Amino acid sequence: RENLKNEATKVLEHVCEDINKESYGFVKISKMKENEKEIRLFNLEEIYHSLMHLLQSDIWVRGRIHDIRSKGSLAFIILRHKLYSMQCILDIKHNDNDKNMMKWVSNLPLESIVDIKGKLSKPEVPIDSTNIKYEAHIRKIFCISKTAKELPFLLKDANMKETNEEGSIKVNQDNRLNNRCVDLRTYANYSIFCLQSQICTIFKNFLLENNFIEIHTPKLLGESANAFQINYFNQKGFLAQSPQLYKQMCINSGFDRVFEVAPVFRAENSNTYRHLCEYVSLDVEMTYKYDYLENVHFYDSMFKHIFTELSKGGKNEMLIKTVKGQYPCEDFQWLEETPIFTYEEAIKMLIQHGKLHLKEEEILAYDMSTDMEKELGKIVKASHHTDYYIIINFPSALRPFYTMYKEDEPAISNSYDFFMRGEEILSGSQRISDVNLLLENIKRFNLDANKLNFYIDSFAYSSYPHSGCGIGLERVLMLFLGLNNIRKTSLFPRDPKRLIP
Amino acid sequence: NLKNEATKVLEHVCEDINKESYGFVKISKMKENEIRLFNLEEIYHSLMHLLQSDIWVRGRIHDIRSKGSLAFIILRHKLYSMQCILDIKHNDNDKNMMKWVSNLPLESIVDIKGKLSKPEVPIDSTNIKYEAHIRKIFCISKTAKELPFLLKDANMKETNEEGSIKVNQDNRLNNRCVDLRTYANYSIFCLQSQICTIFKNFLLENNFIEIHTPKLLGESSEGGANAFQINYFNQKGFLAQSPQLYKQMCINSGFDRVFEVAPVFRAENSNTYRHLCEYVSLDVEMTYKYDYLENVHFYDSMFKHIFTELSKGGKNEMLIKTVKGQYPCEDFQWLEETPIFTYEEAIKMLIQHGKLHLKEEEILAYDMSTDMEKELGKIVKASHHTDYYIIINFPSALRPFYTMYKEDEPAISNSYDFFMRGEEILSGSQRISDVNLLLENIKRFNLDANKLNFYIDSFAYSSYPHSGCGIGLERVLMLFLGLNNIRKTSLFPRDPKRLIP
Repeated sequence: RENLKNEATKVLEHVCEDINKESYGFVKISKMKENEKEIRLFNLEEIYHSLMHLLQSDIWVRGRIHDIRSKGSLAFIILRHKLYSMQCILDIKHNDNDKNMMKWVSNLPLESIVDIKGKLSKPEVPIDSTNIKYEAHIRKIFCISKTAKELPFLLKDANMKETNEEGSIKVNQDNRLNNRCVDLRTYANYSIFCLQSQICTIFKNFLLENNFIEIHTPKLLGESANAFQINYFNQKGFLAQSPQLYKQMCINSGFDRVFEVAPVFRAENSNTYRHLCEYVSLDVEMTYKYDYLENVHFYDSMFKHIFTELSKGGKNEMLIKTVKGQYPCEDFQWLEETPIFTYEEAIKMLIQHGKLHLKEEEILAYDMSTDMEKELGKIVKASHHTDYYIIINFPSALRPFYTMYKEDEPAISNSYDFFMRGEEILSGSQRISDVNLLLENIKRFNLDANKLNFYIDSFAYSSYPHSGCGIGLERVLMLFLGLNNIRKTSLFPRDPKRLIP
Repeated sequence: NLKNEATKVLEHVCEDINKESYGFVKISKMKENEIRLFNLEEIYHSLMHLLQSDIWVRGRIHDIRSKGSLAFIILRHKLYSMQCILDIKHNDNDKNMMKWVSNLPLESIVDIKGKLSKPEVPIDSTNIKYEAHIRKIFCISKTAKELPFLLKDANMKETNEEGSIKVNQDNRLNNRCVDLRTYANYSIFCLQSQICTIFKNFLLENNFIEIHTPKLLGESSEGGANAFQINYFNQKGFLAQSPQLYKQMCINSGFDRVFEVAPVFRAENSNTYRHLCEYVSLDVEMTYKYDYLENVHFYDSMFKHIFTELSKGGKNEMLIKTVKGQYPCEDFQWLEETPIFTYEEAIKMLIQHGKLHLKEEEILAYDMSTDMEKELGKIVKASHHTDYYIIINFPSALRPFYTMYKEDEPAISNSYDFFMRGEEILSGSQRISDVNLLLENIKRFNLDANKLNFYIDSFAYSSYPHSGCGIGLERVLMLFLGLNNIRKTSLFPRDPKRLIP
């Protein structure tokens, strides 16, 4: 006798043809018509916000099967949607003792998408793991999308705060990035990329509220070292590392205040915890009336506003908490007055704390390393109790050709970097807005003016005094959350060894 | 020879503003014993307080007119202009001042101290109907070079009269930084920013998150023949033509509702009025409950909202009116309820009007050309009195491989194009959300599944029912305003013959 096993297989694979006559099965979306009319379908986010009309009668809810635990005549399903999860209970004493229904439910693979008809109620002791403290008691359950393939790893493992406690399964970065579409379902990763969207929104709205316009400038360039080359119709072209030339040309056109949110591309063969070959740059360029520090304080206000808005309200607080659950770090700290140090002051601080050793002969040409900048971050965290500060007045020889120098001390420039947790997030400067000084500085840097003619020519019919800055988006998010690797805040990271997915 | 003393007046450099009233001045020297500097936009908005005393205003010299003891400067900022008057009688009869002011090149940036008064008959050109009587005027940035063309010529509406004023597209784009100072071009790009803002805020208010996905690909997202190639550290890469694959992977990851505003790159060798090799795509992808038409109506409401917000009073109507002054065109029109045609109906309309000759069994095989789209637009404008409409139910064989076909009538698909002034602006569809059907369709289109495996694998652990769409930003703006060429709505256009600026 083997027809018993084939009948069981029929049960596991059961396709429901009428959801009015049946209580379980795989269903086509077209067949989901209850009493020839539309179903009022809820998602778990609506349920969470309403509860933490849904309690009067049976409701319909869709979600992904996060977990199923079979326990004889009971089965417990965790449904998941975004950051929200809810326990649903199948108890076949309440389902006409249909053993086939239980068998079919127990066989459902994790991550399958189901529509459940059931009644909500609040248990005595609610499940700690679900942030919805109600449970659905299942009357019907239909699967509209069945998981077709064994998962590359378990979400229970991918969600775990990483530990050495015996029996811990780590999912390593390579496996996660290789199966990114599964990795992104962890609660922390979903929350990270909502926070990324939030930073974009806050940035744009702050600038728009201050009378900026958004611009979009080309990434295919006729001229750029550390740039990807392309064949552009038998011309040789390059990918933009920055929209720097075009945003200045817009200021020279009278646009006054511009920003861009757009990809940039870097071809350095660098494999580190923080370098990406492709990332999103937030770029600002704007005029000033008489002092470029007018703009510096503006950019400072911008970041303080970003910090304030990320740390405020229910939604952002929950997103940050959810990240922290898997990746704990102390909350980001900033002051009402942002500390500003000159480069010379920062050097002298590092020498005073015994982190740096230079002759006075060498202090002019010294180019601060990235580790040294982290040491400054530690010093300033200890003395000023902040994770955010500003360095100004870098030596001119260490900054790009378009940086305006001080006319009293030409060796010193009107430049600035902002730091979060000891790492640079923003770089910018007052720009040379005199076409003749600009030509002089381009020759001073041994650059080819013929490859910059269009840019140079935008200064030849007057130029407003202006300044600007460029910001790494993924890096700001990484440093705000204290995450250990830039690949955690870029959706599909690009690095010299990763072109896929 | 007393001409040297006269040239010393023309090239005069002021050295103390307090004790003087004119001259070129470096920005540091601008210390009036601080200065309250106004721009013409602030003045326009306050007047249409500043009138109790003298004020300072900065601007570009758009026009300069001199005779006898009177001098007229039209000062410009963005789309605002104001007439300033130099009368020697109120300036101790200085003639050196008159000579120096009258020698200033057009486009020079000046700081003026003056008194604002409302004249009896204000100038027709200036939209600020107040005049500034010049108590002092200094020049902080002097035009260094003759302009490639006159802004008076570039601003004028084009007549086809022989010998008429006409600034060529070629010249404009080669000198984009001057071209962008015309009132209409400034207004065009403020309006492009407005579209981005309205689009993002509509989606955000509807619970979307913004995503950023890579433009460097290991494999061509679309057909490889129209993709730019690049060397990515010994690998063969391509520039993205669309973020299609990645936004679907995000939906497959549970993001539920996503949009991206980002560049795309396409390598077709076409030189037309509407094709660009690089442009900005507005991309949307989202789930639905039971019927993909839920999403279509949502996309429709999004566009109606954009039109509503563009067409309202205030800032936008001024921007649009300034564009229409040089490039006239009937207001964009749309109905309270958007007309929806099936593809078969649209074709039969074209047949009924004699534009097409097709037997019944040939209609689904016919691929509507861009010219035929415009003819259909004229028919629909005459019959439905609108510039905006929707076509659904395109034939499956004429749509991309990820388009879900109608199961009952497979030659037909659940797909849609939106149209503005008869031209396609939005394209999208219900997506195949079953990994096995997806593989079947990939084989049906003779595509290489190994080149899509990451994308394909994102469907193997369940897939929500979802749809999406792609929208060209520059093209929406062009069709809204009725402009004749896509190069008018891209800041630094890229086409097969233009890589510079």
